[PDB]
Amino acid sequence: KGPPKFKQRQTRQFKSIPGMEGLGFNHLELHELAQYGII
Amino acid sequence: GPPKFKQRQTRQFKSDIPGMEGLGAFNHLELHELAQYGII
Amino acid sequence: LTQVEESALCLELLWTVQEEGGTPEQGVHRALQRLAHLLQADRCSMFLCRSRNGIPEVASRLLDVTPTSKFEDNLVGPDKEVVFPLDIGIVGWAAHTKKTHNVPDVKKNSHFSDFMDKQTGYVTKNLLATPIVVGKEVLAVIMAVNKVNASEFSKQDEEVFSKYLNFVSIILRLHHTSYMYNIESRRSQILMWSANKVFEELTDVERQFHKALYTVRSYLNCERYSIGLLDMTKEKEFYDEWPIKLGEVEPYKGPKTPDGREVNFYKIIDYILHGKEEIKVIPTPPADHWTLISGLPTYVAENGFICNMMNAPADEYFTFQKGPVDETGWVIKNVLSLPIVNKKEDIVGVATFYNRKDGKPFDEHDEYITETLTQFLGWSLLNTDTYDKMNKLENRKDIAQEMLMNQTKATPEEIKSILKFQEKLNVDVIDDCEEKQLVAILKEDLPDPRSAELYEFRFSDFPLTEHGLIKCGIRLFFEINVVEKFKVPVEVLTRWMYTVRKGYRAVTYHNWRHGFNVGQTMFTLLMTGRLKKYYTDLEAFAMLAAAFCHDIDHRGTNNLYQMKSTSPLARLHGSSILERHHLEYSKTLLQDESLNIFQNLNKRQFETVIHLFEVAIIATDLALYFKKRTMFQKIVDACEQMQTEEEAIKYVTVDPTKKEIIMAMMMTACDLSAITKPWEVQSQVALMVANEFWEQGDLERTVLQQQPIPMMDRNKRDELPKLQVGFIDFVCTFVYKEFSRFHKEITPMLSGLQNNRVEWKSLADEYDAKMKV
Amino acid sequence: SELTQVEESALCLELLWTVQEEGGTPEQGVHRALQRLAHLLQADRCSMFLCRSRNGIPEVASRLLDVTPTSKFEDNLVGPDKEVVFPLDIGIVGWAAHTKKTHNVPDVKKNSHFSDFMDKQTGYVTKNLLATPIVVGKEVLAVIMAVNKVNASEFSKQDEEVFSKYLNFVSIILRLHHTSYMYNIESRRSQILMWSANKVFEELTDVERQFHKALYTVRSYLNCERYSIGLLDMTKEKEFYDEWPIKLGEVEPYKGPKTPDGREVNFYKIIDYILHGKEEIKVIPTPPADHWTLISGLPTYVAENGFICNMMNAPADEYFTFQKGPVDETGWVIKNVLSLPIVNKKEDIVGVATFYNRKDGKPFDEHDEYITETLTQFLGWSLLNTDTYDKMNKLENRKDIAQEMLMNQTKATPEEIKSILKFQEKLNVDVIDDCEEKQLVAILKEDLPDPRSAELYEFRFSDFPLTEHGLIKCGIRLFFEINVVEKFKVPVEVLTRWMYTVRKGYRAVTYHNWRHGFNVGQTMFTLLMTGRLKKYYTDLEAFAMLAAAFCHDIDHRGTNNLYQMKSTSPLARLHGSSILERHHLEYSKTLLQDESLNIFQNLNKRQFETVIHLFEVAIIATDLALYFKKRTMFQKIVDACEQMQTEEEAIKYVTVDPTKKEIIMAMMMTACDLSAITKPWEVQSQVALMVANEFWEQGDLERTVLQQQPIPMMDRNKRDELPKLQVGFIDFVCTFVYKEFSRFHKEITPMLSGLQNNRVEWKSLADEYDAKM
Ligand SMILES: Nc1nc2c(ncn2[C@@H]2O[C@@H]3COP(=O)(O)O[C@H]3[C@H]2O)c(=O)[nH]1
Ligand SMILES: Nc1nc2c(ncn2[C@@H]2O[C@@H]3COP(=O)(O)O[C@H]3[C@H]2O)c(=O)[nH]1
Ligand SMILES: [Mg+2]
Ligand SMILES: [Mg+2]
Ligand SMILES: [Zn+2]
Ligand SMILES: [Zn+2]
Repeated sequence: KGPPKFKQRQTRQFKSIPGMEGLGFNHLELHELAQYGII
Repeated sequence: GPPKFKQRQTRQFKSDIPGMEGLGAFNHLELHELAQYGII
Repeated sequence: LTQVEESALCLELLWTVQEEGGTPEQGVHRALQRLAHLLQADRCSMFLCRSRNGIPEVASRLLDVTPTSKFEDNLVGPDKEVVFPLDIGIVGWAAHTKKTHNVPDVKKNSHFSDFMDKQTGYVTKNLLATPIVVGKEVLAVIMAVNKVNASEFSKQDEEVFSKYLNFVSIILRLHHTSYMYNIESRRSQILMWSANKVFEELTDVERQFHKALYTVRSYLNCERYSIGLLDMTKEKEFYDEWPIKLGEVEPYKGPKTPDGREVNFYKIIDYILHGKEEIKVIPTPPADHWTLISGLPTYVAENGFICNMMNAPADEYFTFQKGPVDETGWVIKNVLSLPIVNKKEDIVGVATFYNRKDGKPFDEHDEYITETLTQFLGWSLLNTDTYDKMNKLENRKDIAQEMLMNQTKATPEEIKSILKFQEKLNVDVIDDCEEKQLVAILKEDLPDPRSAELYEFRFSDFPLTEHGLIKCGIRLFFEINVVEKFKVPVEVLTRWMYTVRKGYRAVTYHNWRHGFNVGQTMFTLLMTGRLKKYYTDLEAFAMLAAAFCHDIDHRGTNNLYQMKSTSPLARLHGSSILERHHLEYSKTLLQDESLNIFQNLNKRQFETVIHLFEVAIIATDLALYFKKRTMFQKIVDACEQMQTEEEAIKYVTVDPTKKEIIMAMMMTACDLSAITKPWEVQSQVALMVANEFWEQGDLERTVLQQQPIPMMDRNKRDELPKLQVGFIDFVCTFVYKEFSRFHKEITPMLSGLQNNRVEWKSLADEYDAKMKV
Repeated sequence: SELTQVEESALCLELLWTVQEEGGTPEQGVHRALQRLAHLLQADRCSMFLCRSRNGIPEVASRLLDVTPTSKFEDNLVGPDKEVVFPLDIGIVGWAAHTKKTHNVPDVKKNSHFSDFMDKQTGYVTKNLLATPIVVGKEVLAVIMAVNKVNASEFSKQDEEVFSKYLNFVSIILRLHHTSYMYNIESRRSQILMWSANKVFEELTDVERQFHKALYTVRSYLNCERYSIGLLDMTKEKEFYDEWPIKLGEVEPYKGPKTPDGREVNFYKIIDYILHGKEEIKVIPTPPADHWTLISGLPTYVAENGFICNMMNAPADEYFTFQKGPVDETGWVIKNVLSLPIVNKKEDIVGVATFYNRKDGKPFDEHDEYITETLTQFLGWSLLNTDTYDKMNKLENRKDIAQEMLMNQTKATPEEIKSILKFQEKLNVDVIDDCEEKQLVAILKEDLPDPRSAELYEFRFSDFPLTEHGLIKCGIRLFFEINVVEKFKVPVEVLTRWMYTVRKGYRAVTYHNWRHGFNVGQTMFTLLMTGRLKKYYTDLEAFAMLAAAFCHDIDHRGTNNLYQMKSTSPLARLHGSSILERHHLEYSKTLLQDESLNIFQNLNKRQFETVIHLFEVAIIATDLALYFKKRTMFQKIVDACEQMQTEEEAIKYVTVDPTKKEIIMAMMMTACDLSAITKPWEVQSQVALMVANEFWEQGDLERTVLQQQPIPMMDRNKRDELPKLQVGFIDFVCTFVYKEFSRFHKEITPMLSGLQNNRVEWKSLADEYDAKM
């Protein structure tokens, strides 16, 4: 005959976050270190 | 002194399974010769 | 009391039981107010019972219940309730024993506590306590005190007491069961949503924890809560331990986790929900942070206890903020702090939940909900560790593959060895010359195909060196005129040929010479065998390129050895292991812009090239050929019955499937072409193949501890010729006879095979003469 | 009527007390309430019909029938096997439950809502009806009816009022039971989610093992007599050689059940959980169509459509052809079935879970569908963990393959070793090495360069008149010179292969090629020997120190750490700090892992741990930032050592503290790494030009691909600033190291002296540039 009526899955319940944007040496030496790529 | 505080619960959810031991083209004469040559 | 007013009053309490919406406190007030008139007593009370930190206690809920007194005055809010431990007071003793208690002369009782007496200024002399008990749990204790005009009370006083606490028990059981259902629904929803957000995707500790804690904010009835994540660095670098080991800096003293790490909160995510909802992520928070102002998060990190605190600023150990902290008037009242633990029991974070929305102190049920949430978050760290390990594996794989191309790719000196622009263009610095000049000079330098016998089926690579084989391969690519048609760069083509040469290992048989022999054989089939008629120029360009790279990076072992040794190749590719490896490496070589001979092709032409590469290289193995022999045989039989040649050409070329089958059989004929060579070449190549098989057999006998088959056994070396006869009669003869029938121009190829069999028969016969005596 | 009211109140009180008997059922209380209502309204056969919801549609079923005064409860109760089920759109009961209002019909024949099925079923005639639904929280629980008033033909208002009054209390008892049942349901659901999360995060495994773990753990909470799960084959696309017969017309195309995305419904595995007896569990791989789960079409229907199928009286259905008799020889008859699909992230059907008849005789309510749907959703989400496990396995295998291929390409071939260890031209021995080790040592020590010649011991050594093969020979000579090959019995062929592989690991970059590594190794040798620093270290430490000095810059790409950070290189993502230094250390240890390259093969395990730690310290120390951080500590060590007037006592002061030895080693490796500044003027000029050229190439490439302006040190357009800039490098970095080493040891005085000479020359070029302006 025919199949009985059945119910569809309730995927609407989980079908679908603030704050996630940022969530994922000597004083004289620093200039010369940046000059030579040491840092 | 500090107040008395509850101890963490780990024994109940600490907790082998049966049935897990096993849960992890050619012709008639060809089946022997394919072996001799390493074809399979 | 007469029976009629008793029945009317019973109906009144019956309608009282049916709340149909409302609060249980009103119904309990009504019964208690009725009881005093039935007991001729005053000041009945309720003492609701809770459990915090596993320690039970009682707290007053209704007080000064006297007949006809308005409810608002009798109800005691959470700000003015008094709490008794079960070892203090007759209420505590009754809750402990779960039995009805009635004692006169309370000053002579050993359990009576007078703290409420001095607190309220009221004196009690005769009392009656009876806890409401359901399911081994005491919900409330009902108290009736100070009988008027009499002492010692009465037995019928206790009888009507029990008969009205039956109504009280009905109301309290209803409310408690509804409350338990609500908290269980909240817990199930918390688990469900946390699971959904964890299984959304793979992320680190911070993002996963933030998603899980933000989604479930509606089910944690807390005004504010936060999570602080400790540093997980177990050991320090050598140079950071140099100042400590030298004694120049005093060793760290202070808070420490049970594993021994220093208590350093690297980030603290605050969820403020009481007014406007905000989420604040503070990396490396200061010690003045409102969560960290008290020592409770540090205490939890040091100890790992689930800390419940009611009236936290009233404590003396923890320096909780007595006044408002964020200048919004919000004041800490109740605190609950739990640790989140790694499988190895390390404390990863501390989750602190501040004062409850209802205003009541945290009881056993909120501890249950939050403990389940923190247990789930602790278990969820497998996904974070797997994410980190995935990133490490991917980076290491990319690094290893990059250092392989630098090693495999031909150096510019090797390119200049073939395309000698310098000695003939006087540029010597940059390849700024026109492609026409490069094509011309390479055409002069490359050897003549006719003199080298590159067009014949008898071609042997024995006289030539491997550099000569590279030059002959570039000449073969020039002969099909695909370099000018598809605008193949000359330097790129030379670099690709040299890289394919360097990709082949130094194994006994499957070296660069085998790859060049297969490529030259397929060039012979296309040109001398006249099999090009079914294929376009682009298809021919792909097949000679796939022919040259069919056995690329062959380790010298069979597919059976890959399966039996459980090599990474076998665990990566299920079937046709080495063929899929060769296809993958050829595609990897073609991905480079400096090596891609198919640079100047459309997307559809490149997709055709890749599909042809797949078909040609996968068809190399003999299992697929042994399975698909019959379909090629049927194609050949169908093409034999045609009256004219162009009808057969159209019949083959209309269906791409038949072209694929013919290409697959051409691959099979090419990788087995060494049989069709003259005897002076076939003998050498057969000894090479046998030596490779014997080396594999030695590997099987030594490593796998298995006895090899007679093909790969050294001790059966004198059985080599007869096996070769079988190898001719079982594998090669079918494809070569079918191709001889298909094209008469391939007749010499098959013919050569027939000769080699004659020789391999004679070498067998001598053995039969040697073993006979 | 005073006695009447007293009796009614007492009877209602007893009816409410009956809920307090633990271990009973609410049906007893409802039955006694029904027998008293009938007595009250003078009626017979009062009935209660419960309400259920299956497949999303509501229905009513029999729970209490033929209730009359003085009637046995057990006879009036109707079991689950005799209950009659009516949909809401049929029957007076259905409309009473639909409207959620009181329905009093005096003549049942005048209503089109009448259903006579119960009249025909038992041969009873019905003429009067009064029906009420029990509605709390906007949900219907049961429908209560009084039928066939014996002494009247009509139910009056007073009768309806008494009806409402008594089923208010009936509603109270039903609300209590319903709240308890829903609490139990949510507790089971939360436990299922909790345990499934425990088992999923326990380990990263495949689909089968993970699903089996989760299902066997939540076994106790499914509350079903038997259930199974059948997993479909997820292979979506066929191989080309398996598609050839389809496209040739040889084999007819498939026609049958198909998964909605388009796949073939092929249950490739079934796991049966038997719970009615012996707790048997079976795994059927490749189950047949005769399997009792698959004998009916329900699992195939669920795979084809993705519905949730709730079936009561399954064998009575005509569509699915369920088994009417016992399924197995053991007596078990399928009664109620609940089948649900498991759904992937892309909404594909992965498995079908089928739950058979409940432990009690009742059918599957909506709450069991709720619980099982939550379980299947959790499994479908954990499919992400399974997919990540497979992707991790593929990544690990691909990384292993790439590393093996790279090691084969990098390792020195036997021909290259034969160019240094000429075993044949001197011993007349075949390729197979059966020679004694001492013979190999003797014949290698005659073919290596003279240490006293070529100034291998001096600070003025220049590699310009030496070819790179000569550099390899000189390095093996250096290893022979510190007397570690015989002391630690390392193999000679292993040492030669290790050094040739180390040379081949260095790329062809302008400055950081193999010559830089050899110069640093040679400078380490001279600092140890000529600089007299060997007195601070043991022979093993000198061995590991030389080996770390040679590999300190292995596989250098010509770009510094800043370019690794800015371009987001895989090295930068894998290693956070000291990117290139950690890469060099990792690759050196990878080279040492192979037994044919393990130069530390024959030493103890503790010695190997010490050697690995020294390797790490020495290689990481070449990061210049670390040198700028620990230079002060080295200065303090030198200042402390300067004050002692005895050499032995300074040696003792350094030796007993391993931290001091490590600090001195780190600056020894830094002093070696910058040794080119101490070379004579021609060598320094050429090497400085090479360094500047490499920096200019890095700057040009940085500008080309990063779109960033290079610093003037790496900018080509500032090439005329090379002299002046160089003096800054002399005044800022190198002078501290060499001045403190000259203070610490007078024998390292020449190095600093050479530096000062260079500082003159780079000044003479600098001032001239100021004259050029
Ligand atoms: N003010 C007040 N005190 C009460 C009431 N009911 C009981 N108490 C007292 O509060 C006390 C708390 O501790 P106990 O158990 O010793 O004894 C209890 C009585 O003495 C009440 O309704 N009002
Ligand atoms: N034999 C019998 N029939 C009943 C009893 N109670 C109700 N019914 C009838 O059963 C019927 C089922 O369908 P309806 O809703 O039309 O109406 C119901 C009544 O007419 C009972 O106690 N015994
Ligand atoms: Mg091959
Ligand atoms: Mg370096
Ligand atoms: Zn091949
Ligand atoms: Zn260096």
